[PDB]
Amino acid sequence: RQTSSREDTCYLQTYIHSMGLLQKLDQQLKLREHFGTPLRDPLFRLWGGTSQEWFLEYYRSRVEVLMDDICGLLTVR
Amino acid sequence: RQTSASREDTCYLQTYIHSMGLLQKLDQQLKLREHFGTPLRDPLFRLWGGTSQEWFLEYYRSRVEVLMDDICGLLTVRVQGFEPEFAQALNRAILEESERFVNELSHRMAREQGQFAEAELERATA
Amino acid sequence: DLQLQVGFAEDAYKLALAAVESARIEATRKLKSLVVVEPPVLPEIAEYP
Amino acid sequence: RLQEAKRQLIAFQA
Repeated sequence: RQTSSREDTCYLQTYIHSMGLLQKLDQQLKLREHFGTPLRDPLFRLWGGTSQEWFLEYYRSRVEVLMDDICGLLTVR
Repeated sequence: RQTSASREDTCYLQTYIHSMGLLQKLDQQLKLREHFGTPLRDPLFRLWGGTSQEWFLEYYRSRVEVLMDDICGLLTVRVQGFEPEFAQALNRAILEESERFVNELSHRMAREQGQFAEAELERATA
Repeated sequence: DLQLQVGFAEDAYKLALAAVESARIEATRKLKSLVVVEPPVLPEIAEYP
Repeated sequence: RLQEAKRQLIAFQA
């Protein structure tokens, strides 16, 4: 919202799934270390020493952004 | 309605009523779990003890129904319960919390403007 | 003529300082805010798989 | 510009 509409939501939707945000998120919370913790399952774990493109795809697979057209509301899961 | 076109806040309320943020306050204020676990006679429509928070949210969303009228722009809320007084109290609490949240949404945007104006006044005074 | 010229210079200077001050104060204000209808929740059980 | 105009005015005062 503007403090004194449908464009900023688009900017946010594009920005959340971007590499520029992902590098900040990794530098802040170390997503690479956390997403490689479960060694039991190989399908849904982030293997060590993977490509940055694969890391971005994994991050886009995890974080989910949904938008209610009628409402203009963005839900992040 | 705005105290001196308004679909945005009714949509905000439609999303807010079925949220865990409101449910936490409602359970802390009215003890929804204790009331909904009382009817031991039937197991199909009672809140079993020890259930997950997600199942509690699903049960609460099942009990409280929110309907929209776009052609007339009106939101109708039907709240279920096992006592009539409890249902009326839950509806009243829902309405009160909804109004408080609607006001707080604009107050949050106003507070940062107030802080910014205070900083500008301080530098001008200096 | 010189009085008019120095008056023009003073007017240009004051309008320029007003413009730079306005741009400076605009450049730091919190123009846009992100309102949160529902803040992030802390899950108790696992939704997946 | 203001500095130059003031310099001209103070030079032409005499």
